[PDB]
Order: sequence, then structure tokens, then C-alpha cells
Amino acid sequence: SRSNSGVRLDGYARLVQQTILCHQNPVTGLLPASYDQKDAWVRDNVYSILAVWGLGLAYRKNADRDEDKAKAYELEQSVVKLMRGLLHCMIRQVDKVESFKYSQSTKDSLHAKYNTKTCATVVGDDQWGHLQLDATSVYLLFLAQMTASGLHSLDEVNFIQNLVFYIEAAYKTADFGIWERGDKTNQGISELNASSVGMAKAALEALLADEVQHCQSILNSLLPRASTSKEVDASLLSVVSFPAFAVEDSQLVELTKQEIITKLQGRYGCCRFLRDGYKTPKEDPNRLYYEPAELKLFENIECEWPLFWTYFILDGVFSGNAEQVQEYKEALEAVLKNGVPLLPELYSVPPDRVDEEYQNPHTVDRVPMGKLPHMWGQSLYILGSLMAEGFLAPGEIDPLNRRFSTVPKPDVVVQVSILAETEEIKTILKDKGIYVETIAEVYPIRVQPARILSHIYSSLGCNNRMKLSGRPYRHMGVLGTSKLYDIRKTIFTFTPQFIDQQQFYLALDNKMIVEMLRTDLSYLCSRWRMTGQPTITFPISHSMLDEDGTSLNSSILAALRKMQDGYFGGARVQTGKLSEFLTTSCCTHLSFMDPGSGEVDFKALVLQLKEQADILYMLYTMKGPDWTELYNERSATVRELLTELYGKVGEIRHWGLIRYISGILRKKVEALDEACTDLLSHQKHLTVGLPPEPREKTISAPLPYEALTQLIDEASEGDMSISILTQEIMVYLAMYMRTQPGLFAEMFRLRIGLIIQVMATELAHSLRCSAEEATEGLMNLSPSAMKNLLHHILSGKEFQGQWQRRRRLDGALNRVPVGFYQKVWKVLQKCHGLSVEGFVLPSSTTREMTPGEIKFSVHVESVLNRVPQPEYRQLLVEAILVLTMLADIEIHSIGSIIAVEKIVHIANDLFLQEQKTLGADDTMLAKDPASGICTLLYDSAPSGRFGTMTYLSKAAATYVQEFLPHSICA
Amino acid sequence: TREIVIRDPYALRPLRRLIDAYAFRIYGHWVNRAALFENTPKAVLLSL
Ligand SMILES: C/C=C(\C)CC/C=C(\C)CCC=C(C)C
Repeated sequence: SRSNSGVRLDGYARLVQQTILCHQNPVTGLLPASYDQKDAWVRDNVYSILAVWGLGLAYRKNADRDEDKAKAYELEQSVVKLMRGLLHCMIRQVDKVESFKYSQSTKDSLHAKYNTKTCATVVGDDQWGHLQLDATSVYLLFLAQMTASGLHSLDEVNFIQNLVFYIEAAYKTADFGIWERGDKTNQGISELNASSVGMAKAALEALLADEVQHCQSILNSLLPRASTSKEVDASLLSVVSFPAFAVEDSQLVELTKQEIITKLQGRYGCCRFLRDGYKTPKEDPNRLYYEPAELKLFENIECEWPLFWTYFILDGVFSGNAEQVQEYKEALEAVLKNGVPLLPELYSVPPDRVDEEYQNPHTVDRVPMGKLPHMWGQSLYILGSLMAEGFLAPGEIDPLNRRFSTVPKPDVVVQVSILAETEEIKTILKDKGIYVETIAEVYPIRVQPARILSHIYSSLGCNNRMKLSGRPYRHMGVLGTSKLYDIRKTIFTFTPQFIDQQQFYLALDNKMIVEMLRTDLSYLCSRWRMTGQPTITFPISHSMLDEDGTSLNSSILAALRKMQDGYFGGARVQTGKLSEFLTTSCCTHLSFMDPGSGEVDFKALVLQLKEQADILYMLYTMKGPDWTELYNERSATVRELLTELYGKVGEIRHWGLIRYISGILRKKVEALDEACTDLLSHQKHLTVGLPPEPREKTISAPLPYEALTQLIDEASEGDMSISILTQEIMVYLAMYMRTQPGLFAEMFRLRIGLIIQVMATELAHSLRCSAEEATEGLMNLSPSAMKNLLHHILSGKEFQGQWQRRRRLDGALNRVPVGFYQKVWKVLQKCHGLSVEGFVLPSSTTREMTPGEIKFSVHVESVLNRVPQPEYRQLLVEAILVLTMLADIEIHSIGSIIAVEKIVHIANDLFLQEQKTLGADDTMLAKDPASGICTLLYDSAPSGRFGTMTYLSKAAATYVQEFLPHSICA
Repeated sequence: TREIVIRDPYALRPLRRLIDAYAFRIYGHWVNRAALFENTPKAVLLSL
């Protein structure tokens, strides 16, 4: 090997020694960022040791002589030393890991910088924005990979598992990002970056799959966009490619790479993100933050980082390629010291040449500044060279086969065991043909609720010596409660979450349980990427039987018979005894569980209750609010009979009553924070009340269950029977996004109050009735019937007045056209802003929002979609797009903030005159008591000579006539 | 020219094609595709 491969290996040894290993501290093993930046970043240290690890691996695959063994051992032990030093850096902050485990706050996060001479902390928590889930996640990922490569106390194992819990909730934790500045605006605003989420997913996979697939949901929803305030980040290459490989969608990976190439790639590398301005000649060097008005200034002149082209060589090596264009384009290396490449950190447009670069993008000869060499980039450069020259293989750097993520994974067959709670239930199930086994017969396998599984993991990770307290109580979804568990040598199987949660009306409806089971199976068939085959334990309880008790629910039978047939829930299902499923299951072993009016005196007014059960309940709110857990003077309290009333109406299944009792007793869904976190996990915002704006409190970020529940209560303003609707509809939307997320495309802000109003309207026109009696029959809907209404609301299925209904359906669902937000970005260039109901969407937003941001989307949907009425909004949507339509033909720009409502109205006044003349009944046109827009205008089709969009075209042209006196149109 | 958009946006062809395309982008999820088209004033419509 020394003939022609040992000399080149020694050349790379000199490269790594003179670029990386020269700066490693003999005391700590950490690497200072540069001469000026003497501190050691976690992520930079982890990335900078990749070259050393790869060299050691190279040296070892050819280590036969001693000297070669000495070099390989030195390199491998340098890598081990660096990782151990970073460990004591994190170990010294065990009080921060423990605090972030429960309260994921930026003030309780691990520091990014550490003293390279003492493994201590250099700055204060307040001083750097230390929350960077990607640094800890990349450390965990490469700790898993290096160990799987043969690189070697239990206390640090407990600390590492507590770090697993630390980065476990990264799909819902705002971050300061890989660039440790949060959002682009650069005001220290913690933001959810897909880079951190993907790195956390990779670290967890290499090292509980529920939060792993939550991170997967974040990745699918966010890509190709980076985060809320970023169209694209070149750091996404660290997720869709080396080192995370956290995206298993090949199309998504290709789309993200193409977005990076098209938007950020330049002559001297790739810009980190659009309007970055980290080392641009336009920033203020001594000012830490960025004013929202200078972000425009950074456009088209952002610094291009050669570091990202090392990622483009790494993929290309990991995935075989002729991307030998990414190499050969890195001739932009500083010294050819002696001849050391010295990959720069970034290239900045020379200051004088700002105007030329702005105008002519990616064309000016930039200068190198920042760190030189960028050790994070230099290590990746050396690793890619090693890998590309045949001295290394993807399987040596990646012994965990993270690269095989993109390969299509086959559908999984979910084995289900239907277990009888009681033997009588088993007898009924058999009369009907499903042969099952009782929970007693399944012994020695012990069936437990998922609550017990969540509590068991709270004893994982605990060392009281360093004050680490297990894992926080997290709800285990279907993914967690589908593996079999080896606890104290006896196998424990756990039923899904939705079965033991019988505290809200959803569990009483057997159809709901069928629907929850179907959603769980659909989620399992797609998200199970685990060794073994998942096993859903489905016990048929006594509540699952019919009214008589000698027969089983039809819906539950039908579901079980379909599962026996192999298909239910979009999933192939194998039913059988739980004993048969031991050999082909994810039988994980939990080793931590081994031991070792008048008359205001309310003296006698409840006497009227002593049989309609509606009236009995009605009195009971007078006697609750006026008199909830107070006495009744008959060995009874207000709460007690309300619970008795709740049980009675559950037995009679008159759903309006159950909902009301639930509503005034403040029944709350336990897995509701999970529903909100799932809906927000898919990059969909939520608003909770009736539509006028203050009541409708928006949910932009995840909220803890107490807050979420409290936000729901205050959004009803005391008006009952909607606070429960918000939770129930949120749950249904979560299930439908888990199962049929295509239904939720072109939707970005779910207005629950508008949804409820549109369900009431649909119950009013279907089963024609008054809108009000329909608002009351919506109460009397079964939970599964209401879920069906929501399906039909979403998919627009029907059980001269049509176009008003559509305009309503789409507006309530807040459905926007494809490309609508980017089109709004275009008009804001022309006009000075849009005004809806007096609220202004200024053009200054575009000076800090790139068109494809999901932060500009929110800005638009907060000025436009806030309109209470469902249709008025869909018309305001048209008037914007006809404004977008006519902006292209118009050659000039106007200095007015255009009031879209007026264009809607001017079209309204243009609707009376034209229709009256074409000759239509004056009473045929009817104004709206809420919007002042003729009902027939809503009923009008979009296109045509009398189409509503044509009227707005005749309105916008007659609107901008006084603003634009002259209009040399194209 | 503006006057044409004000008077008869539809006849002028280039604009109509745009109007009809915008109708679909927004509302082709509801799709003869004619439902998205209204060439009768509701009176000649509600005549039968
Ligand atoms: C050529 C004139 C029209 C086609 C009338 C409709 C256009 C406008 C009223 C102005 C559009 C320009 C913006 C910046 C919104």
C-alpha cells in the first residue's frame, strides 16, 4: 500500500495535521475556531474531526506495520479525545440538559462555545444564543457512527440518553439555528430550522421513533424551505445528504438540492441563505442585530461559502456521481502555507462592486474573508477528497447505513391482535367469526395501557448522582405502542393512546375508535421504519358492545373483519394470536426496568329536577354558574349530577347533551396538545375562535396543553359549545393530516371557528333547514358523523345557489391558490401595499421577506384571511389575484396602498348596475347583512362576462384610475 | 388599455384568457369545466 497509496495517505496526513490537528488542545482535545475565535464550537468541533476520523479509518484499513498502526491509533484517539472533551463540555452542563429536558427554553440550552483550554463555558447564557439542536444532534450522530466503527462509563451513557431526550423534542422546539442567529431578521428570535430537526432525526435514528417521525413530518412539510423565515438554507445539504440523510424522499432531496443550486450557488460557493449579510459590505460590523429595512440591502450580494460545496462533493460520493464539477470548481482555495489549500469561510463582494453584483447576480470577483481555513469546511474538503480518491468508502464513515435512507421502503404489514377483554366478549366475537384470545389468555404477555409505557420511560435515564431525572412524560403514539417490550423478562404489549383515553366523548362513539384505529394503521404503514413488524394490540372492551350486550358494535365488527381480510386503514394487516407475533416483532428490551329572577335565595330550586334529561341538564347550568361543585342538599353536589347527567346522556347517546355537559363541566381532550403539535408540525398555523380577529387567537407555535386549553376557553368568550368544538375539530384535523395530508394542501391557517360555521351552513343546506336549527343539530351529531362532515368539508363532496356555497367552503377552510403568496409578493413591488378591512400589508415586508417564505405567507394571511366572513375573504382573494393579473399589463406603479375591499365593493356597485340592466329583479339582488355584498354576486361564477372576477377587473381598473391618472398599459 | 379593462374586460382576448386561467387556478379543484364560467346575467339564467 506504500507504493502509490501510502504516500498520498501521508500527504493527506500532513493536510489534516497542518489544518486541523495542529490546533487541537492537548488538555481538552477541542479545536478553536480560528486565531481570533479561540472558543470551541460544538458543531465546528464535531465537523472538524471528520477528516481525522476518516484518516484514521484509512490508515487502519491498511495498518499492518507498527508505524501505520501508530498513526491510525493516534488519529482515532484524537477523534475520541475531541468527542470526550465535548462530552465534559456538555457534562459540566448537566443542570442545563435536565432543565431543557422538561422546559425547552433558550435560557436552559447547552452552550455552543466552550473554553478550549478547560472545557468550561466562555460566555453567559444570555450572550450567544446557545440553543442549537443541530450541534448536539451532530455530536450524537457522529458519536453513534464512530462507535459503530469501533471507537470506544455508564454515567455518561445515562447522560447521552438524557441528551437523546434533550434533542428528542426538536420538531416542536424553536432554535437559534446552525448559524446561531435564529431567524434571518437577526433579532435573537428562536426559530424552527429544518437543519436542526433533520440532524436530530438522524441522531435519534443512529442512536423512541414517535418524535423521530414527528421530525420527519417537519422535514416533509418544510422542505424545500428551510424554516419560517428562510426560503432555502444551504445547510439543508447537511439533512438531505451527508451527514444526516434524514430525508427518505428522493424527490424531496433532489428538489432541495436544486433549490440550493438555483438560489444560493454562486461563483465562490453557495450563500447560506437569501439576504444573509453575515460579512457583506452593507452591514454594520459593530451592530449585533439587523434592522428589518436593511435585509433588502443584503440581496444579491450575500457572501458565498465554499463550505457548502464540500457537501456537494460528499453527496456525489455517497451517491455515485460525475459531480466532479463541485470538485474542480474549488480551485478557489487560498494557498494553491506551503501549498495547503486552506478552504476559506466565505467570499464577500468587494465593497465597491456592490451595485454591479446586485444588478448582475453571481458575477463579481469576490474576496476571501472570515475564517481561513474554515476547519468545519476544511475537514469536509479533506474527507471528500479522501472519499473521492478511493482511500475511503461511504460504508466506513457511515457504518449505520444512514445513506440508505432514500431507498424506497416497502409497505409494512401491521400485525394486529384483537384481544378480548372478557371471555363473554370473546364468545360474542366468535359467534360473529373473529377468533380471538382474552387478555387473561395472552399471559405471560401482559397488556397494559400506553400511560404505563409513558411512565416507564420516565425511569430511563436517571442518575441521581448528577441530578438527571429520567424522561419527561411524553404521549406514546401508535409507533411507540406498536413494538413489544421485554420488561423484567416478561413481554409487555401496550394498547394505543386512543383506547385508554376515555375521558372525552370521542371514546363513547365506537365509530370514532374505528376511525382512530384506521388513522393509526395508516400512520403505521407509512412511518414504520423499524426492525420488526409493528403490533397493535386492540382489546374489545364492554363499551365496544351494542346496547343489548349480546352483540358487538357493527362498526367495530366491520373494522375487525376488514383487518382479518388483510386490509384496513390503507395498511395490510395480519391478524393472529399475540403469541405468534413474538418472533417477527420489534421486541425491544427495557433494561432500565430491571431491579437493582326573583327569590335569589337558592334554597329550594333544584326540586323541579325530581325526566326529559335535557331540561334536567338545562337547569343545571343555572345551578352551576349561579350556584359547579357545590351542594344540592340531597347528599348531592352540582358536579355530581352533572357527571350523572353526562353518564345518562352517554348511555342514551343523544350527543347534543353530552357535548353540553362536557362543555359546562370543562371536559378537555388529553391528547389535544398532541393534535395541535401535529397540525403545527405540518407547517399549518391554527386560529381558535369565532372569526372576528381578537377572539380568534392564532396559534403560530406549539403550545403546552394548559395554555392551549386556556386559549380555547378564552376564545369562546364564555359562549359554550364551541370550546369543545375547537378541541374536537382540532383532533379531527390532526387525524386527517396524519392520514390524508393531500386534503390539507393549499391550506396554511386553519380557522376552527370558520370551519365550525361552514359545517353549520352545510348542515343547513344539506338536510335543508334553518341555519340555526342546523347549528343545534351540529351539536347532536355523533363524533364520527361530525368527522365525516369535516371530511366532506375538506374534500368538497356533496351528499343555482352553488357558487355561494363554494365560496364559503374554500374561505372557511382558508384555501389559497397555488402560487398565491408569491403573486402577492409581486404586486407589493408595484404598489405601496394592500389594505384589507383597514389593515395594511406594507411593501416594506418584501424588503425583509423573500417571496417564498412561510413568514411572508403568515404576514399575508394575517392581513387578508382574518376577514370574518368566509366568502368575502374568497373574494378578497380574487381581487388580490386580479390585482396580480393586471399588474403585469400595467407598466407603471402607484403610490397608494391599495384597498382590496374597495375593489370588491366597486365591483359590487358595478354588479347592481349591470345586472339591473341586463334586467333582473331588484329584489333578486340581495345585500349581505354582514358584508354589504349582493348575494347574487357570491352566487356568480368567477369567469365570464358577468363573472365576479371580471367585475373586479372592471373594479380595479376603475379603482386605480384616480391613483394612476395615466396608465400606459401593455 | 385601462378603458378596455374597465368597459369589457372579457372581450378583449388576451385579458380573457387570463381571467379564465385565474378562475381555474383558484377554482379548478372544483372541476365541462363550465361551472367556473358565467356568460348569462342571472336574469336570463333565472328565467327558467
Ligand atoms: C392597465 C390598467 C388596468 C389593467 C386596470 C387594472 C390595474 C390597476 C388598477 C393597477 C394595477 C397595478 C398595481 C401595482 C396593482
